[PDB]
Formats: sequence, structure tokens, C-alpha cells
Amino acid sequence: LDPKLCYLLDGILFIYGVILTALFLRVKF
Amino acid sequence: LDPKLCYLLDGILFIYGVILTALFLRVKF
Amino acid sequence: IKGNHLVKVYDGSVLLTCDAEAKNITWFKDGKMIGFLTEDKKKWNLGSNAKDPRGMYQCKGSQNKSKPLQVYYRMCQNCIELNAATISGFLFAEIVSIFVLAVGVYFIAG
Amino acid sequence: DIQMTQTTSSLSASLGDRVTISCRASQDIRNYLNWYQQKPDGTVKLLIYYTSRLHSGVPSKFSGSGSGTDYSLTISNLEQEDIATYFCQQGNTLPWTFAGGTKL
Amino acid sequence: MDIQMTQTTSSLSASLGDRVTISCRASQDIRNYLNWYQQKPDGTVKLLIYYTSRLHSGVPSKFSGSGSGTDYSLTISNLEQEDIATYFCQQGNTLPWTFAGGTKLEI
Amino acid sequence: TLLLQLTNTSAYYMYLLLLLKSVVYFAIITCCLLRR
Amino acid sequence: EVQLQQSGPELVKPGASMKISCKASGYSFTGYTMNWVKQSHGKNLEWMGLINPYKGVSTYNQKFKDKATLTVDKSSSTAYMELLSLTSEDSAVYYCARSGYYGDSDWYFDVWGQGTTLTV
Amino acid sequence: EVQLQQSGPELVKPGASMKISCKASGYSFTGYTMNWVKQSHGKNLEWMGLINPYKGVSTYNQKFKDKATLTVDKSSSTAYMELLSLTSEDSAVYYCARSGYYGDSDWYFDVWGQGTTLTV
Amino acid sequence: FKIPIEELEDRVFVNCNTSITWVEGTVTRLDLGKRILDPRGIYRCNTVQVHYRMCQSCVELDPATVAGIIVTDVIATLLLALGVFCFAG
Amino acid sequence: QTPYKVSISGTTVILTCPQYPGSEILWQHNDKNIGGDEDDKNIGSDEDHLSLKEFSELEQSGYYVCYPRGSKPEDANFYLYLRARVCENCMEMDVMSVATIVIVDICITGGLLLLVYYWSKNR
Amino acid sequence: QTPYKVSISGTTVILTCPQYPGSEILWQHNDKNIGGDEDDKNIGSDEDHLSLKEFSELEQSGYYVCYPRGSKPEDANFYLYLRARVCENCMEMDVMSVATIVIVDICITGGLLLLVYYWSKNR
Amino acid sequence: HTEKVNMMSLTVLGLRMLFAKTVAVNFLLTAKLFF
Ligand SMILES: CC(C)CCC[C@@H](C)[C@H]1CC[C@H]2[C@@H]3CC=C4C[C@@H](O)CC[C@]4(C)[C@H]3CC[C@]12C
Repeated sequence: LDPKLCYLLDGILFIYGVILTALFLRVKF
Repeated sequence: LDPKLCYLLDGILFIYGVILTALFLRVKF
Repeated sequence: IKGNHLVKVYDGSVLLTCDAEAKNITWFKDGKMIGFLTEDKKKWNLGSNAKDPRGMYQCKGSQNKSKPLQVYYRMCQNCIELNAATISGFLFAEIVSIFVLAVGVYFIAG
Repeated sequence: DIQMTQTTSSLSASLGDRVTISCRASQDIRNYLNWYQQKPDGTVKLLIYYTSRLHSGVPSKFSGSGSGTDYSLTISNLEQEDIATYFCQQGNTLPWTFAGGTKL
Repeated sequence: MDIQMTQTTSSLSASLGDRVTISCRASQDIRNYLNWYQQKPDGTVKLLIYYTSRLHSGVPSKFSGSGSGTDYSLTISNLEQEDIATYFCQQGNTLPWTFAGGTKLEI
Repeated sequence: TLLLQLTNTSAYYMYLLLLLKSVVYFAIITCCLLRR
Repeated sequence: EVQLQQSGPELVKPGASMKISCKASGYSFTGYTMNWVKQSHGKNLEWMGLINPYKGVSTYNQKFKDKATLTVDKSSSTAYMELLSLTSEDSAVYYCARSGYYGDSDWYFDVWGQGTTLTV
Repeated sequence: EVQLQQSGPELVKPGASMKISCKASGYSFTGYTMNWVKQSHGKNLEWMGLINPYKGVSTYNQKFKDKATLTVDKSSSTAYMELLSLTSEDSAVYYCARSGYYGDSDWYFDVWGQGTTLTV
Repeated sequence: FKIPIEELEDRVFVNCNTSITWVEGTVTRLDLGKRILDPRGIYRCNTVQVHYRMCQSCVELDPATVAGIIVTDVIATLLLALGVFCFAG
Repeated sequence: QTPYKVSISGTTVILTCPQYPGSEILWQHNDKNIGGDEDDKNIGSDEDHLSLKEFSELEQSGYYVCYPRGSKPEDANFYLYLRARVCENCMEMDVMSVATIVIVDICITGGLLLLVYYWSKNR
Repeated sequence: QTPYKVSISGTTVILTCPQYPGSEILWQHNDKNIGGDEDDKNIGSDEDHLSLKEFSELEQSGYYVCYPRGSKPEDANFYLYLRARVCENCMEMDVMSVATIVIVDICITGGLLLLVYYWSKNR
Repeated sequence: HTEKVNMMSLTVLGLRMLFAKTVAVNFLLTAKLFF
């Protein structure tokens, strides 16, 4: 069982990606 | 196939996060 | 039972019985003395089936030594699948990882 | 602690007679009673248990009967070794309360 | 190494309606592995008892046998004009499966 | 549930291979940092 | 043959502590619960209590919790009673009574002892 | 029904090579072993060997290992014996006998052929 | 009396001679759902305290691997701290 | 009327009988006497803790009832039914516990990185 | 008494019986005879092998014994109990193959990083 | 069976957590080497 731990670490990396995306869009302007 | 597509999503999240934070640290040179 | 065929096989662990007197059963393995057990438990266990128990087992009781029963388990628990999706994902991860490390070392010369 | 008194405290029994030993309890004990043979020199042994069963080594002349409160022992062909006292022992509730018994 | 399997009696004298036995002694213990073939005068043979305990499919029930170890025998009664034959035994343990000399009935 | 185990033990070696590559990349970046 | 042997008269001063052993032979001592029954006044039996031999745990009559304490010696295969504050009333005969270990056979006493007449 | 017909009696000269067939009918021929048995002098039966129709692997008698050769044409449901280097000792009846395929039932010859009086 | 537990079609349901009177725990014949959801509770038929641990969220963690990943995660975070130690030093 | 706390721990089951305080408590499995001195030493009824070393899901399982010393097994009307597929060095955890441990790990990673960053800022 | 060497690849198992040389070798399975003409053409046979193509999980798993032609099934000198798992293209990643894969990939990574370092320094 | 499949899933997740940590440490070391 447990195939959703992968989605948990993918959510962690997606949080990392979006908090870099917000910073990149902020400092890009 | 669900864990395998989850690992594909993991790989593209790694590459997207790495490239985006490489650009974001390119800004702060 | 017929002609010294005493060692039989019956729950992840493998249950390995012997057909002898229920006083003292000695379990040999690989042509040497490996075990010697007491009464009321003639179902000597080597491990779970996932830990691939294999080799020649033979018991010795009141009668003559039993002829060897060679268990051969290949319950894998370590077998990867060589399907097109898995080998394609491995090749993708290999090429991407070596390329990312190459970008890491291309930008190091200064 | 249910009091266990016999209706017949003392009786006269002839040799070679079939005499019952009446035992009674204050409450119903669900047939949980044993009878005990105490030779007057001091040595005592289990005669029967659960009012119906028979111990190993006990002679077949001893057997009990009764349900509820009034319990009896059946003893046939009394011998000189059979001349002793007998105790009905309640084995229902703590503590196990014995009885006064009857001499023979 | 082959089992020299022989029969004690080669020509047996009998009569119609008689119950008579046929002996066949083995050189070694062959653990209840025998057969009982009969040979017609024209040469046509067939199996009657196999494993010495069970009967062949389609055999008459008058054929029977027993024995174990090295001494084995056939039990046959009510001999007819159809039952006059020569009776054989064979071993089953070790290759080759060796026959015997055969016991021929006499009327 | 067998194919899920096959994917899991393929990933357990894929990510361990990625770990070996990242360890040797850590070795070369440590060598160049000592050079730095 | 299962045998239960005790001590002799065991002359003990009044008001002191008295010991009465009960040796177990012919069987495994820890496998069978040994009760303790006292012959009161030479005519009436009553139950003092029992002791588990395998674990040492004892259960007493509620009247006679303070009369004696039951201990066992697994090495010696003997059961002990330690009478506390014995009086002239408490001078009696004490039987050690084996029984079955579990709750289906701990209520009938299969083999008894000779009984030690604790006289003063 | 199941019945096996063989070739006719052939007056084969000594030193030549003979070929006797035996058809198999009424049953699946490739699933039952064919045993070849020689009746020497009209009295003593001798077992020469068996040929498995399916695999083609044949096990012979130790005496008749070289004096006999068994072949099977599975398409025509036949069993052949190429007797080689014939002698006047080989002037005997040569049955072919069906046993079972497997070791629990290949030791009894269920049905037998007519018999080729291979006269030398 | 000796109130039984029935495991039929991978499901647990209590069967009595009279009505079941539940008092506490997870809820003639009273169903409890499947046995894989691990039912517990006291069911007094006018009594059993049932318990199930047919573990399906069950992990066989060996100490070697879970110790290795911990002792390498700790050193990985230590080297990450060494990486952030070079942020301003 | 407390329930029997079943303490599964690896390949070991610990049943408890806290219903009767102080009294010596015996155990019975499927109306067969167990606990204390038996054929197998894998089971020991120490105090109220009926330890079951190397628990088998088929032969050491089923009905369990505790009764105090001086009380009949047939007197008790409060049984337990045990089924427990035990397993060697084998915890049981849901997805929420794994989420908890990964959240704790990433939080202490960040809290140690900030601490090291500030101790590097100071010196 | 040479052990029955077994070569499993994919979903087919090839049971070799290294003893009984030269003679015809038959086979037996759960005290039932296979290795010849039967209803299923999946379970083949050979001069030394019993190739169970499309090997089932449990429908074809049991006691597999070879015996020579003439010898009885219980007269065989050896037994084997086979219970294996099959796939479509599974390979057993044992410690030798895993170590070889790891050392090949680490040498590949070292060589590629050295070459990339060389041509990055050159430009 | 499943009790080992779940442990395999947890050790894959632990290896991936440690992979994210080692990617982070390689990224930070390379960036500070360039700085
Ligand atoms: C993840 C590990 C395995 C490999 C790391 C590779 C990537 C992430 C590294 C390698 C070289 C790095 C770059 C090197 C040089 C520059 C230009 C400078 O103005 C700012 C940072 C920037 C843009 C770096 C960002 C991150 C970077 C692209």
C-alpha cells in the first residue's frame, strides 16, 4: 500500500517551486 | 502506473524547481 | 513417506515438517549438521518466503535419515520489471541526471 | 462464605448397611460440591468431586446425588476401613466452607 | 544386474472346474510389482492381473493373485476350454523387466 | 499489488543511483571548493 | 505416587511464628495449586487459603487473612505457612491440600497431607 | 476398441535387416509407451526395450541394446523395429506391447500385438 | 453465554439468541462491516470485548534500513547546514 | 468493567485483565486452560499480563477470558475475541504518521538552517 | 545427489535434473505426472528439462521430482519444492548485479564529469 | 507481502527526502562556489 507518500513529497517540492516562482516574479519586476 | 507517473511528476518538479531557482539566483548576482 | 521421503512442506514463514518420532528431530542442511530440535515442534523455520529460503533440507528421527527435499523459493521482493515504461523512466532519469551534473560542471570553470 | 450445615449431625449406622449422608447448603451452589473421606487417625483423601464424578483410586461404592441444596452420598457395603467421618465441601464461592460431618 | 526371474513349475496338470495356483519366485524383493499374462495357443497374450492386487480392465473376475516380497502366486478357479493357456510373471523394479519361463496348464 | 512492489523496488534503485551520482558530484564540488 | 509429607508436631511457643512445611514428590510442584486447610477443634474443617506455586501469588480466606502467610520454595519443593499471633484457639491440625492449577480443578483437593497437630 | 495389428511373418535371410511394424488404433498413440517383447523358442518371453512415441528417446535391454533399433513414425501411428544382423536365434515371435507413459504405470504391458513370426 | 463472532465474506457480525445491546466501542444479528477496518467494542447480548489487528496499514520496518536512512539524513542535513554556513562566511 | 488492553508489540501480544484488582487472575483460551505452567513456555500469565511470544494468528488466537482465583471459567460472561496478524519488528502506521514525520523533518531542517545562518552572521 | 538447478526467466521456469544421465527423464508434480502429452501444451519437456512456459502463481507450484525411465516416482533419490513469483520481464536484482550496476554507473558518472570538466575548462 | 511493500514505500520516500536534501546541498555548494 501507500502510493500517496509520493504525492506528499511532490506537494512539498511543488511548495518549494511556487515559493521560488513568487520570489522570481517579485524580483523580476 | 500511478507511482510511475508520480515519479515522472517528481522529475519534472525537480527540473522545474532547479532551473527556476538557478534563474532566481542569477538575478541576485 | 515412501522411501525415506519424510521432509514435507505445509503466514509468511515456511513451515517445514518431518515425518518421524516426535521426540528429537535433527535438521541437516547442505550436507552438514545444522540443527537438532526437541519435541512438540517439528516444523523448523528458516525465515519468511520473501527471504528466499532454499537449499537441501533433511531430517533424521527414530528411523533412517530422510532423503533431501530442496526448497527453491523465488518470491522476489527485489525483482525490478524490465517493461518499456520502467526502462524508459530509468533512461530518462539517467540522461537528465547526467545532463544536470554536466551543467553543474560546465558552469564551474570560471 | 455460605454456611454448610448437615441436617443429620450424628446418626447410628449398622455394619453392612446402605446409609445416606444428608448435606444441605444455605443457597444453591450449582452442584459444586465434593465429599471427603477422613479416617479418624488423621489421614484424609478425596472421595468424589462435583457431586457425581469419581476420583482415580476411589472405590466404586461411593457416589453422590442431589441437585440444588439437598445433597446425599450413597455408600454400599460398609467395611472396617469404611468406618470414618465424611465431609461435604462446598466448592462454589470463596472460601470453600466445609461441614460438621457425621461419624460412623 | 537383471533379475533372473524364474517359475518353479513349467507344466502344470489340472482339470476343468479345478482351483489351482501358479508359483513364481523372484530373485530379489520387487515390492509388489508383478503382472500375470496368459498365452493363448495361437500366441495372443493379454494382461490379467497387474500390481498383483488389482485386476485388469475387462478381465473376468475369476483371475486373482496375491503374495509379496519374493513369493507371488496366481489364484484361478473354474478352468474352462477358454482358460487353457500358459501363464507368465514379470518384474517391475529394475530395467530390464524380465519375464519367466511360463507355466502351461494341462487338461 | 505486485506491480506496485516492482515499481517501488525499481525506484529504490533509481533513486539510489541518483544518490550515487549526487555523492560523486558532492565529491567534485568539495574538491573544487577546497580548490576555492 | 504423589506424596505430601509435612513436619512433626512442630512445638512452637504461643504468640510466636510457626512454620509447617509440605514437601512435594512424585510430580512437578509448580504445576499444581496447593491449598491449606485447617482442622478446627478436631471436628470442623475450614479453608485458610491457597498459594500458586508457579508464581507465588496467594489468595486467603477473608476471615483468616492475618492468621497465616503462605510462602513456597520452588528449589525445596515445599510450601510454607507462617502463622501470625497464634493463640490457644489456633492450636489445631493443619493440612496441606494439593489441587488442580487452573480454575476448573482448584476447588477440589485431590491429595492431602498427614496433618501436623500444632500443639502447645 | 484398442487393438494392435502387426506385419506378416517374413522369411528373412540371416545377416540382413528386417522391419516389422505395429499399428496402434483406438487410443492416443503418442501418449502411451510402446514396449517391444520377443518370445524366444515359443516359451520364454524376453523384453527388448521401449520407445517413447512422443520424445523418441528409447531405452533398451542390456542384452538387446545393439541387436535392436526402435523408430516411430508418429504421423501414421506406427511403431517400428529395425532388427539388424539377424541370426537363426532371432527366429522368434516379436510382439509390441503398450504400457503407460509414466513410471507409476509403465511397468505393466496392457495390450499386446498379434506377433510377427520373423522366421530366419 | 459464549457469544460468538462470525467472519463471513470478510465481514464481522455478532449472532446471539436474543437482541444485541451495544454499550461502548465501534458499531439477533448485528453487522460490524468488514474485518479489515479493525472493529473494537463491548457488545452485551442480554458479553464480548472484541479486538482486531489485521494490520493493513502495516509496515515491517527493519532496524538496519530505518537506522541507515536516519543516520544519513542527519549527516545530509549537517552538510546542508555547512552549505548555509558558507552563506555569509 | 474495563476492556482488556491488548498490547501488540512486534511478535508479542500482551493481554491484560484490569477488571479484578489485586486478585490472582488466570487465563483461558477457547475453553482450554492456558497461562502459567503449560506445554509451551511462549505464554506466561505474569500478574495480569498474559504475554504471547511468537503469536500465531491461527492456533494461539481466538477466545480469551480472564477469571480470578476462586472463580470458575464458566462463571465468567465477559470474553475477548482476538485476531491479530503479528509480524517481526513490525509497527503499524497510517499515512498521517508518515506525513507527521516528514513535516517534523522539514521543519527541524529549516529551524536548524536558520540557526546555523544566524550563528554564522554573528561570527 | 546434484541439486535440481533451476533457471527462471520472465514467466517461464526450466527445471533441470542434473542426475540420472543418459536415460530418459520424466517428471512429476504434486504426486501427479506431467512432462508429456496432456491437455495443456504450456508445460513442455525435454531430455533434461521441464519447461513450464506461462508458469502460474500457484496452479503449477508444488513438489517437482524427476525420475528416470523404469524407476518409480517414489524411487527417485531427490525432491524439490518450487514456489516462485513470475512477471512479464522481471529480473532478480541480487547483490552482485546491484553492485555491478552501481559501480558501472559511478564509473560512467566519473568519466562523464571528468570529460565535461575538461571541455568546459577548454572553452 | 504488503507489510514489506509498505516498508519499501517508506524507504523510497526516505531516499527521496534525502535526495531532495542532497540536491539542495549540491545546489548551495555550487552557488557559493560561484560566489
Ligand atoms: C542539483 C545539482 C546536482 C547540480 C546543480 C546545477 C545547477 C543547479 C547550478 C550549476 C551552476 C549554477 C550557476 C552557476 C553560475 C550562475 C551565475 C551567477 O550569476 C548566479 C548563479 C548561477 C546562475 C548558478 C545557479 C545554479 C547553477 C545553474
